[PDB]
Amino acid sequence: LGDFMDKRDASIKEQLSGVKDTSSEVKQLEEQANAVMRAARAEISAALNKMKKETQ
Amino acid sequence: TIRNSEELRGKAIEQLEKARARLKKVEMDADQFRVNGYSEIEREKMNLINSTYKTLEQFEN
Repeated sequence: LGDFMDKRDASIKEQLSGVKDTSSEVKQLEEQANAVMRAARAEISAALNKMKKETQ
Repeated sequence: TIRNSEELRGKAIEQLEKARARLKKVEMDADQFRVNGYSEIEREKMNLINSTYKTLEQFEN
């Protein structure tokens, strides 16, 4: 009986806690990914600036 | 609380799709920018050498 009750409690607790921690991890993922996004964007447009200045 | 945990999960995944969506959109825009920058680097020394030939005709004749 203790197994069954603690088991359903552990089910709901486990799923909610995993939800919250993966949410934090994917938030870290978006911050890092958009940082590298605008960094690579600066890199490509900087290659444009480089080719402009070089042909200049 | 279970529902609202699922909802915070949902908001997190919406930020995920925002990240990937902006990744794709801006990468295609920078691709078009690469094309048009190739074009702008094509169009320069031709103008300048035609200016040189303008000076040519403007002195010799």
